[PDB]
Amino acid sequence: YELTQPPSVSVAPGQTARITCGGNNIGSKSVHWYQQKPGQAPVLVVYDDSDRPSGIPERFSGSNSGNTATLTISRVEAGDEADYYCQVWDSRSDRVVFGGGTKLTALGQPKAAPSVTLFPPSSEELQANKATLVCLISDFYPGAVTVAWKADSSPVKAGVETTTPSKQSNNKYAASSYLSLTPEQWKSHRSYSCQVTHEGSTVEKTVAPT
Amino acid sequence: EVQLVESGGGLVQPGRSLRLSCAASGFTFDDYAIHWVRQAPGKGLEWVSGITWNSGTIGYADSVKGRFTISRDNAKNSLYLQMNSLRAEDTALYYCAKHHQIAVAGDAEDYYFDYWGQGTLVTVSSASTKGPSVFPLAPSSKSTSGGTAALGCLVKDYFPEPVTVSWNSGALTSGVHTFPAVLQSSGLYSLSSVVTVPSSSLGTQTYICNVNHKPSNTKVDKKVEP
Repeated sequence: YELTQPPSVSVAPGQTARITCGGNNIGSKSVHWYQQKPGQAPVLVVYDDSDRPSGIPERFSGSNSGNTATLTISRVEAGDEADYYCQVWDSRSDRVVFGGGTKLTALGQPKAAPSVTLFPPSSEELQANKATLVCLISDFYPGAVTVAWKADSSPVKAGVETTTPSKQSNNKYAASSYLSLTPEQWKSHRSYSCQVTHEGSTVEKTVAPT
Repeated sequence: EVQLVESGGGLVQPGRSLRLSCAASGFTFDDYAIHWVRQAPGKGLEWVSGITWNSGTIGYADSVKGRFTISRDNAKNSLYLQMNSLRAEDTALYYCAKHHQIAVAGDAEDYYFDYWGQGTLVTVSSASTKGPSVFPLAPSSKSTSGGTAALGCLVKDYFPEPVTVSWNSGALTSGVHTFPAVLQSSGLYSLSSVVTVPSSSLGTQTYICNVNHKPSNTKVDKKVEP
């Protein structure tokens, strides 16, 4: 079988959403649903459109009508942003056909100012050549942030960088930055520091010039 | 209650074989079905196989037939999965899910998951395992607020990511920001964490960052000092 699911459905936390899973002739076979949080383990929600597991509130519900199974979530909040999957049996092929889940994101949440963190190189590594300087950023809601490096009080981006995307952590986005293209003599001069340019205001943090 | 301990997983060369195990704890291993279902990183899930309450195979997918073999053990209460001829498209988190219904004799074929596990990262590539490098990040004396100071670890140079960190014995579940890894254009990854780290007055933690790595088993017990 083959299920068709929306790529991404966003809705403000004032009304309900519409997560639909449809097929070709799926009108009588059972349809189950699962909710997997990013990073945690999946959990069971209202399945078979006629009953709910123990612990799931009345906010979740399911409805099948002909060829479309809709998962209605009532009073969506910030803590409900997860990946919703719909499962069917399809006894014709003796398989378990899954599909691309929908990333429900509650649009219209307050902003969060990220905090920059600088960790200088350790003490028991100067005898070797590691060059693993790291600049961290705290949690923030508005993702797609570009971390600009200020190496030796000058923009240096030709070195090997990471540029990790914003991941998920308790309904927050976070990342890091690694750029230590120096010859391992990072304590040269002019206060090697770190910057972060977010949408709007930017943050900076310097260390001891030694 | 339900403790589905999953074991088996690491870095193997393309074309080899391995054995994953899922042990149950909490319920009776004679009246519940258990399935193995992988999950690609950020690319949905994919059901692999499953076995009913008794010793019975339910089927496979359209791309795993002939290569995988699932088996059940009611004497040891464990579901095993032997994988042979692994390729590059077999890198996913294999989850061991249970079943809700008791699977009575006369019913309809309808199996759905009720409990989930943690999964084991089973990567298949030509790279080799690298040893981690823990570093005692210096807790600098920048003191403005109460808990502005923070220290962490600098684990790096490791291809597989079985990231499991512990401070003293597997406790202190307070606010800790474990940053995810990132491939630095060389296959390796980097791990970092941030703790509260209050004012050091001989009343704080032992400053120990133990990281467990199965393909690179090495007990690192290096302390952290200012």
